[PDB]
Amino acid sequence: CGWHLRDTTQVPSTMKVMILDSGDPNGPLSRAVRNQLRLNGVELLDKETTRKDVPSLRLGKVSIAKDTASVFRNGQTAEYQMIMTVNATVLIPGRDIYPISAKVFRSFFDNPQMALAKDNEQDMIVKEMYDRAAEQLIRKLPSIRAADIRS
Amino acid sequence: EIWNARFKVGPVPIFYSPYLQLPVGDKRRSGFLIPNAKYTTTNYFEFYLPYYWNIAPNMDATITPHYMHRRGNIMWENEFRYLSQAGAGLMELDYLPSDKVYEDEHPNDDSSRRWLFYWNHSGVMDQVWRFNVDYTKVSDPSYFNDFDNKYGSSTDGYATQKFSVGYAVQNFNATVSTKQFQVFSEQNTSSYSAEPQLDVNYYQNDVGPFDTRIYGQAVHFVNTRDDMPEATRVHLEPTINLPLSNNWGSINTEAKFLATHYQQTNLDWYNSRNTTKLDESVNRVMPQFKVDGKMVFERDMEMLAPGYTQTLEPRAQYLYVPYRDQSDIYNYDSSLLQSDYSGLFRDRTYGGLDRIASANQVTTGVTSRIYDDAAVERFNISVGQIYYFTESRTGDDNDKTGSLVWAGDTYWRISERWGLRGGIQYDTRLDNVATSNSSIEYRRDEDRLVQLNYHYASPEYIQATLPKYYSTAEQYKNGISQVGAVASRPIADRWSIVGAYYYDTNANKQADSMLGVQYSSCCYAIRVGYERKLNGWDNDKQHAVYDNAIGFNIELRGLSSNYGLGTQEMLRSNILPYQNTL
Amino acid sequence: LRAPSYCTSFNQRAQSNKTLTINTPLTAGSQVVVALTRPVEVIEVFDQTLVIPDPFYVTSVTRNGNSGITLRGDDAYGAYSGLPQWAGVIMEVLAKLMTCRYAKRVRVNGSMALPVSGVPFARWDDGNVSVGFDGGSIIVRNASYGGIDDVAASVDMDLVIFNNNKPFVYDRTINIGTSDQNIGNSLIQLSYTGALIQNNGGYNHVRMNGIRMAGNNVRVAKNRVIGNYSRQQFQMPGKNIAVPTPLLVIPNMY
Repeated sequence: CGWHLRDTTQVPSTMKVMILDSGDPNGPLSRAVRNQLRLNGVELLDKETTRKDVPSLRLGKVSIAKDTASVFRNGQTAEYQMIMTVNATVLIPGRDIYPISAKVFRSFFDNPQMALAKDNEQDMIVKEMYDRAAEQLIRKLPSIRAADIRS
Repeated sequence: EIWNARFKVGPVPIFYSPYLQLPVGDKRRSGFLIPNAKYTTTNYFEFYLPYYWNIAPNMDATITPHYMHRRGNIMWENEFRYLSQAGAGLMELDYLPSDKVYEDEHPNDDSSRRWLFYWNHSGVMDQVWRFNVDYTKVSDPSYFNDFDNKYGSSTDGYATQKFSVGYAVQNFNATVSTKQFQVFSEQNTSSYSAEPQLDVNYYQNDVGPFDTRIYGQAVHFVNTRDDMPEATRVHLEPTINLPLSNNWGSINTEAKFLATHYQQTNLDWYNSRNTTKLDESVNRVMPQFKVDGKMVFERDMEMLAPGYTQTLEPRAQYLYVPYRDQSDIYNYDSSLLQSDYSGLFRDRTYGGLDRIASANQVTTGVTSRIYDDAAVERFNISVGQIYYFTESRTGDDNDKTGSLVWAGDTYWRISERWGLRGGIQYDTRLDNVATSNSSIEYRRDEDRLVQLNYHYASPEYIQATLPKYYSTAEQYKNGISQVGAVASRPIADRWSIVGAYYYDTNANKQADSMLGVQYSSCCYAIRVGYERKLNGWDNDKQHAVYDNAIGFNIELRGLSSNYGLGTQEMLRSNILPYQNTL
Repeated sequence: LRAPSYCTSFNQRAQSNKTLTINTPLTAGSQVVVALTRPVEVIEVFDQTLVIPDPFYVTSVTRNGNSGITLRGDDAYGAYSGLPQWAGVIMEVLAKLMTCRYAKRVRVNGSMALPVSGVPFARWDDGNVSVGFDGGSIIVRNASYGGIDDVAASVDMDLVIFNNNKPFVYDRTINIGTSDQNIGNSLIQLSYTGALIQNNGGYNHVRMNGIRMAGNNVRVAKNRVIGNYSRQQFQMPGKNIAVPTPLLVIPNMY
């Protein structure tokens, strides 16, 4: 029983204040990342701010893939497998960039529904997928701080 | 028992997006492109003769006379891409002057013209306003089934015409849109459309210690049939939360109010044939209280590999929603949501606004992770459950208290090439596993990979979630129990062999089988494929029907690009495409 | 040769789930004969925002005993519930009697309304058409056309209609099916004989079933189209149903 409360912080003190930059600042992934960073105490900054001494989180391309995972006894699709990948780069001022990525998996049955109901279900699934991708992206920040020290 | 063949020869298919991306090196200058060809055991010989026209730096067009032997005519595919001050869009118009198969298959129709018009648009005026158009129209209800149109969107078999205008800033969003269907007299499918729909969002945080978010929506539902009900729904949803965080833990308390107003008409055919009458005016008002908490512990794992750190992350959540009868509100857009471990903490049971189930429950979960000396996560396992203090009743619906469902997850990153994944949904009050899936994969590069699969779904779960006629049909009721295996290997330096085999252990019959070989050169590529798969039922002796397909493909590349050996393109050719999983 | 006496005729929805009860006085020691004219009814059931067609057909006819009869039915998939509409005529083998109030050779062109209300009997010879009876009209379709269109056809038939001139006399009953059954020089009762759901043209094609008489052999053939539902929304297992209820056969003495 060597357990103890987490002494180290989630977002390293070098990244307590940082700039969030993306191709669509009003998009869903950007909103999810902004929400996740706020709950961790990170104070967001404007892209064109006057401070050239803070790390920059640059969100990249997002890919979503949906494919059949299993079939019924007549070959009809039973379940779908949904994978979203998110790429990002963290630019530490003075040092080199550090690429990170997130991959999210989601499996569900193909429930026959009306078009509106199916659209709402898919939208909810994709929104939760973005939330989990942002959560994954946040957890890679401590690995970047460790790699920066090695340099 | 049924065999098919395919023979395709043509240039490597390159795509250039539906929206023009400014004149780049005069695009490619006017002129013919490399024609394609195709022969099939069903549709016989087909020929394409594309022609590219460079009308202007911002406007180009493509004319592709497609000759189909079975229909005995040429269908002209015209494509238009433009870029004006408003924005960029695409126009497509396919036209078959006369169809020979259509005359025999559909004697009632007087003319056999087949055409399809598709218009797309997009434009960001200034830097906030956004306009979108998605227009589709077809001549006959059987156009989408007959032809594999390159462009065109069909929803429930209907061609949809959708327009939308949106305004978006950092905190305020506003969007108004309308969608319509092209309904023919030979189609009886029921579908609802929003004509129009308005969405408004507003986020304002740092209001003292709280955060604030407003959401509203007004929508009008119209069905494709004259006997289904119509309604006008107005929704408002103010939210306010108090997020508190620490170095080791965090707790978030949120209060939300839901207010919805309905105005239902055309309530005669439904009311006559049903015991529960739909009310003309319905007002639904419910508050919502949610408390979420999380803590994190950590430990220096020294008895195992040194320098590693193990964490423990308990999580609990309490949700409360009052019960209000919703039997007088027809279900326009609301379906039950399937859940996984991450879905145990969701605060919604149905996807939509028509049905909002009550909730008096507490969710609990534990997640443990292992980090190496580089603070890179390698392993994580999660377990969770939901405890119901009171049955979740949605007014109508169809023991329901206590720990009913459990969920799990696992992801082990053994090495840079090995990976292992899991997942389970154990259901109490039956003492059986509802769903489960696992996978282990080794992958050196894009051409060397081996994978194993397993997917399970109990009959009880299928009966509980899927429609009612699923539990009685012999092709649905038995559930899912399937084992798969995917392999690939690049023999020599110009060859590539892939294969896949999927087996259904419940019926002791295979479900899919694939074998492909491709020989890649610096000027051309030849690919041969084979696949045996389930392709329907029999309804006489109640056995499945298999299909065998052989594919021969020749590609003319002639561009000295990267031009990989062919793997990752053949692997995604069967009815169960490969996914990375690593 | 039996000469049943007319008792009552009914056309109404079932009171309970797949259960219709008709109450009329009956005499002990009498063979009750039920001539169903509308034994099938396709009902659109609702399943979590899904309008699904479902044929409801009569399965058994039970005599309550000197008080009436009850008809019990079932649906194609046996998973849904509803109240179907069934019609027919109740007759007893032991005072008013049915008589031949129409007898002519006509040419039905796709659909013909009944000249006089009653129970129709007919015989024809075309082997490419199927004849049904929705309740008020005779429906003739092309049974050799395998498509999603409502293709009509024409046939020449000897139509006899009974209601309440010679008395209605019947000799034998037949259970129609997928195999040919000879009936000789006799007329057969007209009605739908089931329903059909099949995968046709990317649609859940739903059709009614009629009667195909070629030479002197009768069996089940497809009939008028009920509707087409896209498989892009939901896919239904194929069903081909022939009702187990018998069809009256009368001699060609009219």
